[PDB]
Amino acid sequence: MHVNGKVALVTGAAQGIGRAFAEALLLKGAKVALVDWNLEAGVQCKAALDEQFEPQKTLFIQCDVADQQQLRDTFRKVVDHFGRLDILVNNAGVNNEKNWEKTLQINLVSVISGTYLGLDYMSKQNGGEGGIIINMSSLAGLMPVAQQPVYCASKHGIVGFTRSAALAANLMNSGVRLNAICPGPPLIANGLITLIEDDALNGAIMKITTSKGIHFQDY
Amino acid sequence: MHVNGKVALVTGAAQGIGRAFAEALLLKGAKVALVDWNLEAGVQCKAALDEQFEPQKTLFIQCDVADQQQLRDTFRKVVDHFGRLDILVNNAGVNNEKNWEKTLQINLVSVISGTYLGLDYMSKQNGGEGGIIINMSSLAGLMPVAQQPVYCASKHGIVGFTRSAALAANLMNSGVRLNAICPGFVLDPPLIANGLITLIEDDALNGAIMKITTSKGIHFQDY
Ligand SMILES: NC(=O)C1=CN([C@@H]2O[C@H](COP(=O)(O)OP(=O)(O)OC[C@H]3O[C@@H](n4cnc5c(N)ncnc54)[C@H](O)[C@@H]3O)[C@@H](O)[C@H]2O)C=CC1
Ligand SMILES: NC(=O)C1=CN([C@@H]2O[C@H](COP(=O)(O)OP(=O)(O)OC[C@H]3O[C@@H](n4cnc5c(N)ncnc54)[C@H](O)[C@@H]3O)[C@@H](O)[C@H]2O)C=CC1
Repeated sequence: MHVNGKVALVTGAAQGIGRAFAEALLLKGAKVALVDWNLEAGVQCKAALDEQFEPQKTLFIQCDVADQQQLRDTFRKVVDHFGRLDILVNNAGVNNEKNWEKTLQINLVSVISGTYLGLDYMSKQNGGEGGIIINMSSLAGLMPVAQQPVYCASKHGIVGFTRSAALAANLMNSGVRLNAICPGPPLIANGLITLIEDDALNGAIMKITTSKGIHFQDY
Repeated sequence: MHVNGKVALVTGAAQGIGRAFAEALLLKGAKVALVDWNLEAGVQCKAALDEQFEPQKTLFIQCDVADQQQLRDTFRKVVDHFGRLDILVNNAGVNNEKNWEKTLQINLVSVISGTYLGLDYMSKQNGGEGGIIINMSSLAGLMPVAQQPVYCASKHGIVGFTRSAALAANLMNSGVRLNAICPGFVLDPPLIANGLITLIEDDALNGAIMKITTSKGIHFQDY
């Protein structure tokens, strides 16, 4: 299908794979409100994105994805300034073992908050029409990385919550879709297009690796 | 190796599976510092416990596993009383989806904090002697529960952190072992305390996930 017209919210996209994601969506005809607190990097990201895209299809917001109030405000501003929402990308994350409290409050808590907000603003039952919510993870959620325990715990929690809430939505008949991405950056953003362009792929985990390009792991 | 004369600390033993754990230890002679938050369910457990075992082999300290200032003081007083520490058991848990913050703060954060405190108090690198640390998870950490996503998050996080910290301490040459056990839907509650002892028995196992199912009995996760 054509992703044109749709509205998307990608979290933490001022630099890196996050930013990459936006490009694809912007080049696919959608309109993206990048969300990240890296204002110095986010403004430059929007500037770079503009040169090949009309400036009304790129917005930016500043909110660290750790507080429910700020995340809710960001979602409200997205759906207001654009009128709706169809695509959610929860990818903001930090790699750190020392202050593992933050490592666990960022990767796992904020993904759940974002998915609940996406269900709220997209669940057929309570308005809207649905769409898709994708959470970004890594092999640490599927492999034990002895080097970084808390990282492995966060990724495992994400890859559990994704399936749980996908089953919940599928039982509630709410339109919202949930999927999880666990790769080994343009090839990474080539996964959003692969997943979003098929409504028969919900509540699953996909892997991007050098062995098989893009594929899906079967439980 | 030997279980007699050791010292163990099980969190949340005022009732249920927790209690089973404690009792089994006193069958094998290990001295135990019970910990839980429901003091009402704890004092009765203590009274029923010292009946079959000498008064001086057990103690109880009431605290929540999520308050760091309390989980440090519990370990400190336990070491002060028994003079050592060898076995740690993180069993505190709750099912709740309304205040979904607390499910994670309890099932996941408290386990990690207790494990780190135990490693500090047991690792050969800092004047300890060694022992074992054990964490309680469930099949929720290995299969999706429809209505309880935060519970799955906590269980999965515990599985990962155990399997990682075990190897982290193993390669450092610390001596301590870390493992996590998962029971079935409770299945005789004794069957879980019949498992805890097993972990303290064997010494060639580190970071093993034990699963209980009523079709084959007891097995371990495959990776
Ligand atoms: N580490 C890796 O190599 C892999 C990572 N991923 C996913 O990609 C994410 C990052 O990938 P990278 O390309 O390495 O980018 P990165 O981690 O270097 O980029 C982080 C960007 O997001 C922002 N950010 C991070 N956490 C945030 C938070 N809690 N609140 C607000 N802004 C936040 C940072 O300011 C920065 O703008 C990881 O979190 C994970 O989701 C996926 C597979 C492998
Ligand atoms: N609930 C069940 O029947 C089953 C439990 N499990 C696993 O076994 C663990 C123990 O469950 P049960 O013994 O059946 O529970 P229970 O319903 O018999 O009692 C819960 C125990 O946890 C303690 N506890 C709860 N939150 C605590 C906290 N924040 N700090 C300290 N202690 C706390 C309570 O004091 C009580 O001792 C569960 O956490 C779960 O990991 C798995 C399968 C079935």
